Order: sequence, then structure tokens, then C-alpha cells
Amino acid sequence: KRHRKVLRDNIQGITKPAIRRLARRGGVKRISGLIYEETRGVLKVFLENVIRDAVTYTEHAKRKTVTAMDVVYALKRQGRTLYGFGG
Amino acid sequence: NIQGITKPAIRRLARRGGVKRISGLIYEETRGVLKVFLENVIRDAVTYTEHAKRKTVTAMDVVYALKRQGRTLYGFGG
Amino acid sequence: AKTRSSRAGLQFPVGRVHRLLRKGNYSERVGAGAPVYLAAVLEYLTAEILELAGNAARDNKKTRIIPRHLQLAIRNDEELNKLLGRVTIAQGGVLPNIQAVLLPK
Amino acid sequence: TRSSRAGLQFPVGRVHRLLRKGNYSERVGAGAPVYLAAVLEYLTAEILELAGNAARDNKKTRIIPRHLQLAIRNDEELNKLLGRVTIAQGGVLPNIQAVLLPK
Amino acid sequence: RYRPGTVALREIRRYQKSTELLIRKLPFQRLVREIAQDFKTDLRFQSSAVMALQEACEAYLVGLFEDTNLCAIHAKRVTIMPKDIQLARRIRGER
Amino acid sequence: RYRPGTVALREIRRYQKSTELLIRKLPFQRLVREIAQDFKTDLRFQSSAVMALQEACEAYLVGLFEDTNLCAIHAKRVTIMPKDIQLARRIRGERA
Amino acid sequence: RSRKESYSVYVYKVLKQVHPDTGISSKAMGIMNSFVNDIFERIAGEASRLAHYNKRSTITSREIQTAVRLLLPGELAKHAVSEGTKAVTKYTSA
Amino acid sequence: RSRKESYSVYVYKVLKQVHPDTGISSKAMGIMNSFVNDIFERIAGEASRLAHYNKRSTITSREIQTAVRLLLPGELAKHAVSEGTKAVTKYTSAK
DNA sequence: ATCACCCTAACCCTAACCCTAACCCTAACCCTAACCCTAACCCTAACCCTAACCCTAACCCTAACCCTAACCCTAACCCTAACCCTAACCCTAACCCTAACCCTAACCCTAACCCTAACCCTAACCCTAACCCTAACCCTAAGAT
DNA sequence: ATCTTAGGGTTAGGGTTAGGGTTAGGGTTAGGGTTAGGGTTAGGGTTAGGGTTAGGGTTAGGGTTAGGGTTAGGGTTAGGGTTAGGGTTAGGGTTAGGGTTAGGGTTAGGGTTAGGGTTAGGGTTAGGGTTAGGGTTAGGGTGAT
Ligand SMILES: [Mn+2]
Ligand SMILES: [Mn+2]
Ligand SMILES: [Mn+2]
Ligand SMILES: [Mn+2]
Repeated sequence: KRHRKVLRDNIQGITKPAIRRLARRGGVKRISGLIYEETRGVLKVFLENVIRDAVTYTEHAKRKTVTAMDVVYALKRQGRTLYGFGG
Repeated sequence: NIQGITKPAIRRLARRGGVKRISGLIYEETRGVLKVFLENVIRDAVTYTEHAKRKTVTAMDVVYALKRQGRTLYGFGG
Repeated sequence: AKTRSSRAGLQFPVGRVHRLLRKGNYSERVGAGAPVYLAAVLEYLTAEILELAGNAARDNKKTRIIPRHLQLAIRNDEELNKLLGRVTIAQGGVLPNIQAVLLPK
Repeated sequence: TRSSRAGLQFPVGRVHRLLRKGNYSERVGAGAPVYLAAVLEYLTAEILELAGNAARDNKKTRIIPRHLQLAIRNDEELNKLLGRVTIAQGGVLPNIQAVLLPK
Repeated sequence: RYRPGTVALREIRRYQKSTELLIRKLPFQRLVREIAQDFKTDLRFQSSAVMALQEACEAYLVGLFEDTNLCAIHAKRVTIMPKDIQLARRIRGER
Repeated sequence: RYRPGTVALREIRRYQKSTELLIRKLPFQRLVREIAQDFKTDLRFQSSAVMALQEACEAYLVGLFEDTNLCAIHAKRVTIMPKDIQLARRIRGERA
Repeated sequence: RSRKESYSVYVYKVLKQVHPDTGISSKAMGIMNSFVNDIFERIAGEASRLAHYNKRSTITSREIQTAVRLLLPGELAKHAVSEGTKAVTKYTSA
Repeated sequence: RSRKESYSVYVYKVLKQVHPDTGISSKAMGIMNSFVNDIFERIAGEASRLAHYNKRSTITSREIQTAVRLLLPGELAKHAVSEGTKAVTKYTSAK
């Protein structure tokens, strides 16, 4: 009823072992140590660009809840068309 | 006529792209890649011409085909 | 045959496709055979996908096609991959492939 | 004219007709062609501005497609906006890699 | 004690041959709400919308790893470096 | 007599700072009509349609050269090789 | 509440024709539904443009067919243009 | 023959406002005409989709608004959304 | 560096041709008008998202030895760069032929719209079979003796 | 190259979750009557294409020279693989509550429907500035004493 806890530095929640797993799926054998930060940078950019458009859809719909459709329409705008979450 | 796109004409296009050294195998690979590009564009351009029931491929058909290919061209009345 | 789909030998809904073409703002009018042609093209493509997916499901000893089977069918076909090249199948994973230089000597 | 009513050069009446003719929606709001003609007029002015500057730099008075390309690719936003667009007769921005420079 | 390569090659097969997500759902949901907060406050996210974002991200990053790895192999290497991620993004038109 | 890779640097500036086409109009028009005949016969081409195709081609190839050169430099080189054109078109989403 | 449209009835019908023993996940059916919708608007939108370009007010099966020839790959388009012209031909008779 | 529409009258008017001592090539005017047409379609089409997603049957300046925010880069969109809301505001005042 | 070597930009010459100023009339936009419905408002339902408790063992993080991929010099090799001069061929400059595009005139027939109509198909419910999970199971191949 | 050892691949039936069969029901597709405007014939204007002539001269092309880039191979550190253990929070199924989306009822103004009125801008013509093209020049590095 009264407060929202401060959200801060959650790009570190995308751990080095979680980044390692995504490299394995891409067929990566050796992973430099500098990569874990560069990946965090690139992931943050991707998320900003998608969520920014998703929210622009939510705001246009006069809603406070970002729906699965908004994220889908945003992905299609970015040319990263997603199958499975409606539409 | 793919050989009409000479080795010196290919070298000029490499210079605009900021290319210093050009391998000898490149001149043939470029000819391959250019042929693929032309096939894909003209194929769609003609599909537009044929839909319009025409025998002459217009500048607009080439423009519409380029836009379909994601190589949108400005200046040809599009 | 009372439904338009039965008159055309289709499973896909000819009546629904005709309604979506008008209700989707594509043109002023919708021809009589356009929803018929389109429902058939969509029905053909879904059958072409379902075919290769059921095959990937049978290879994996499964009865039911899950999104992995759909991804395996898409990326293993040359045309389906080109058609859905800039598309992401959720829960699809990747095709198993390891580059030759990364292999033990 | 509706363009004079909105303080515009771009045709508010024409844009309104193209919106219903182009099959975008059943109805077209009163302020939509006004907003759009203004956005198109703003962007043309933003381009023409940087293009006239590039023409001024090259000692010319008349902006040719080279001046338009130079204006587009030298901006960060105009380049991102027209990233998958080709200006005919535009040529490239002069740029040579640092490693391909004399030792 | 396995040699350097043997566990990496086992992991690649383990994950390529699988479809489960590789980032934990909660740290990712925090990151999403943090980023969204910085565009508009008082925002709610459908459970599905977050999963749609997570699927999108991982699929992107794995595909980015694919191109990155091809860039390391191009420069006679086996290990992915920032210069490779940068070249893969430069050529992809992300710059 | 100029050193190896000095006339090359002069040529790069000569062409980058220019906009004229780099393929002759007739050999190109022959290639276009040859390719088009292999899709449909009895075809006419508007003068403008051919130029629209030529502009499109060169602009594409120059941009391809840009990425190709970046690939040669990535693998500690100065000369563009087929492996570079292939890596450029592969990551561009033209080749697998 | 609101009603949610779907192509699940037809994806099921078509699945039984091809693999009568094979079943389908709820997620996989979502992927199939997204596929049908994506291709519907890809073809419809391309046909919408062809009509506009040729100053035509109607989308006829002739616009659907050239949209298919433009959008689908070589041998998929051939078989789709076939399967399509057949359904139209059959529809005109009955 | 037929009638050929064009935005040349307005590209000239607007050029005269920013650079009165500056002219324009016949080819450059074609490039400007292609630019106006491309951006017209880009915005109109995006607004057509927004109208549709929200089960609405009308493209209003609110749909043009959000299409501009989605399509135009960061500062360009800020200034376009400004000049757009400006022109609408002014239009409402004068009948 | 210091010396000659090329070349391309810098000015000022005069000419080709296209901007852009011009006129006129066409067709497009604009202010009369009724007229219907989409969107706005207001409600409440009702889900659903948020945050709240609970425990845990999955999964992370941190540092430890060192295996080996990365990157250094250098040396061998020839790939292609520069320079040239014979020569093919692309290029304007120029003409007519007439197939192909498209004007717009009559007239038919397709796709729209309408209400009542029945029939699919959405959804809400229910069981049983696919598949999920963890118990050991041998096979296999990693990598020291 | 033999021999131990830890990997996934496998089997088992436990056992849960899920899909597909099932009901009835709510809305959408189909029916068949009238409607008008896109489109389709028709002829027949006419634009614009390809055809085929010609004269250099710009440019392509083979074959001269050495230059230094690519490549190889060996040796050098040191960087990221792999092991273990102690946290360390992610993930599980809970629990409630109201901010939020939204059915569904009601009214009104926005927008389209019409046309006939002015008015903007397409289509043309044409004189004259801006670019073009050719020369000799200062300007600035290139390659080698
Ligand atoms: Mn914040
Ligand atoms: Mn009828
Ligand atoms: Mn290290
Ligand atoms: Mn409440």
C-alpha cells in the first residue's frame, strides 16, 4: 500500500555462468574474460530498445500494464519477430 | 556478359569502399555476388511488370523490387 | 456443400479469411476467389510445416510436436528457413552445429 | 486553405486525401493530416538545412544529391532514420581506415 | 580432471541439444522492471510479456554468439573477444 | 615509380570524393537484359529502370566492399579475400 | 469476457491428414498460430500494395498469386500457386 | 497523358525559408520527393497498425503522434512531436 | 630532414544547358449540407499482477594450479602493385519505325449491404495417456599409467 | 598403447501434468434480394522504346619490374579452462488485496456522405545564371640523396 523498493544495478543479475550458457548454445568454445561485460552492455541496449517501443505501445493503449502483445509488436518493429506469445 | 563487369571496374568499386589490397580471386567472387543481386532484383521487378500486364519493365517496378529486397532507392520517382 | 471451404476443398476457413481481408484495411473490395486462394496457400504452408515437424517428433520418439520439433523442421528445410529467416520460434533452441576448428585434434 | 490555418507550407488537404485513399483506416481524424504534414515539413526542413550547408561548403549554390548524402551521413539521427535507404548519385562519405595509412 | 576443451565441448552439445532458458527468471525480471522504470514509472508487466522479452533476448544473444564465434574463427582464433562482438554488430547494421 | 599501396590511397580519395558510376553503361545494360530474358522473353526496359538497377548495384557493392575490408582488417590483413566477402554476406543474412 | 479467435481447429485437421498418430503442444499450437497470422498479413499486405500500384480498388486472387510469387521461396511458391489455383478453380465450379 | 503529383512546390517553399540564397538540382528534388513519400508511408502505415491494435476505426493525430515516437530517432522525434503538436494547436484556434 | 618528382587543387578563363521564373487552365481542395455511428463517458466486474508469507538445494562465486591458445619475432615466398602502350570498344550524336502503353467511351456484372439464419467453434469441463522425473543401469571414451 | 573413471544415454515405473475428447452454447458465416461503381471490353491516339548507322579516344588489357604482405614455424608468456566448497538467492507453491483492465449501457459530436464553388499547382515555355570544361598555375607531398 505504501512503497516500491529501489531498483538498482540489476545488469549484474545476468551472471558470468548465465552468459557462458548462451555462448555454448551459439557454439562457443573459448570465452574471453572481457566478454561478460561487453555482453551485458549489448543486452542492455537490446532491452532498452525493445522495452522503449513496448512501453510506447502500452502508453498509446492508455494502459499501465505492458502486455505480451506490446512486447510482440515491439519485437516486430525491431525486426526480431517472435512466435508463440500471441499475434 | 558477366565478364563485361571487368577487373578494373570492380577495382574502382573497391576503392570507393576504402579497399587498399584486392586479391585476384575477389574479381570472380564479386561477379558471382553481383549476378545474385541482379537476379533477385530483376526477378521481382519482372513479377511486378507481369502483374501490371506490361512488356516494359518500368523504373517503378525496379523501385518496388528494391524496396521488397530492403534496398530502398531514392530519386527514381518512387 | 454449404460452407465456402467445402466448395473449394479446403480445411482452412474461406469465410473467415474473406472477413479478415476486409476488416484488416488492405483494399476497398475483396475478390470472390482471393480468400479461397489465400486460405489454400495458408493451408498448404501449414501442412508443409506440420509434415516436417511430425517427422522431427517421430525422430525424437515423441507422439506430440512441441516448439522444438517446429524449429528443427524450419531450420533443416532450405525454403522454410529462408521464409522464416528473421523470425524467432519461442522455446525452439538452436540446430546442433559445432565448427570444425573447435574439434579435438 | 487548411495549411494556412495550421501555419504550414506542406499541403494539409492533400495529406488528408492520401490517408483515406491509401487504405490505412476506415476514418481519418481532423488533426491527423495537420500533425503529419507538419512532421513531413519539419523533416524536409531539417534535411534542406544541412544540405544547403554542405552545398555552401562545396562553393555551390544548387544542392545536388551529393549534398543530400553528405548531410544525411554526417548526422547521427538522419543516418539512422535513412539507414536502409540509398540516395541515387550520392556517393560515399570520405573515410579511409587508420591501418591503411602510410607508415 | 578434464583437459581445457573437453568440458566446453560437452557444454555446447548439452545446451544446443536443449531449449530451456539460460538466464534465471528473477534477476532478468528485475532488470526488465529497472529498465522500464527509467522510461515510465508506475508500470505493471504481464507474466507472459516478461517471458516474451526473455525469449527474444536469449534468441538474439545466441545468434549474436554464432556470428561472434565466426569472427573469432575468421581471425584464426577459438576464443570470442569484444572486437569480434563489435565486428558482428557493425556488419549486422547495429553499429 | 610509386611504392606498393600509394596509388591505391590516391585512387580511394579520387573515388570516395566522387559520385559518377564505376561500371560502363553498355556492358551493364547487356547483363541486365541477359538476366531478365532468363525470367521472361520479349522484355523492354525503361532507360530510367536500367539506371535505377545500376545505381542499386554499385551502392550495394561499395557497401559490401566496406564490410569486406573490415573483415580483412579483422584477420590482421590489408587485402580483401573471398573468405571476407563470404563472412560479410554471411553475417549480413545473405548466406546462412 | 471476450472471445479469442484461433486457427487451432484447422491446424488440428491438417495435422491429422499428414500425421494421424502425431499430436501437438499448447505452445507449439501458439507457434503455428503465429505462423498463420504472420504469413496472412505478409501476403495480404503485399496484395494490398499491388492493387494500389495498379490503381485497382480490389484485391483479387490475381493479387494474392503475385504476392505469393514475391514472398515465398522458389519451390514453396510453385506448390502454393498450384494448391491455390486448384482451390479457386474448384470453388468456381461449385 | 496523366497527371503527375509532387511535393516540389513545398520542398521549394521550405528551402526558401531555411536557405533563401540556395537552390536545388532536378535529381536532388527527386531524392527529396522520394524522402517525403517514404516517410509519409512509414508514419501512415504505423498509425494504421496502432488504430487496428486498439480496435479503433480512425487514425487521429494521437496515432500519428505515437507512430512518430516509434519511427523517428531520439531528438528528431522530440522536435517532430513538438512541431506537430504546435501545428495542430494553431489549427484548432483558427477555423 | 634534403633533394627532384608528380599531380591535383586553385584560380580564372568562356560555353553548354537546366533551373526556375513564367503563363494558363485543370482538376483538386473547400465550405454548403444532412446523417449515422464510433468513440467518449461511466460505471462496475473481475481478473491478475504485486507483494506478502513460507523453506531449500539448486546454482553461483571465489580463488586455486596450470594447460595450452594467444601473439611475439622472423624468415621464406610470391602475390599482386605499379608502369607501360597496343588496341578493342564504350560513348555520345544522330536518325526513323511502330510495337506497346493507355486514353476514356459504353455497359455489363461483380462485390457491397442488408436481415434473419443455422452452424461452426469458443470455452468450460473432465480423464487418462503422453511424458516427466530419479531410481539404477551398462556403455563409452576421457586421459593418466 | 592398457587401464580406471566420470560422462550421457538408457531403462524402469513412479506419478504428475496435460492434451484431446466432450458437452452445450453464442456468435459468425451463409442466404438470397437489391444495389451501384469498379473494371472491362471496345477502338485508336502516341509516347517511347530498340534498331542501326559513325569517329574517335577513353578505357581495357597483356607483361614489364621489384615491393612488402601473406604465410609459416617456433618460442614466449599468461590467460581462461577446470576443480572444489560455502554460502546465497533463485525457485517452489503458498497466501491475500485492490489497482487495473474492461464488459456494456448511454449519448453526442466527429466524421463521412453529397456538390458546386474558388483556387492551388501541374504542364509547358523560355531566357540566363550556374555549372561545365580546358588550361596553366601554385600548392604539397612522394621517393629517394
Ligand atoms: Mn531507475
Ligand atoms: Mn454477387
Ligand atoms: Mn589467466
Ligand atoms: Mn476497485
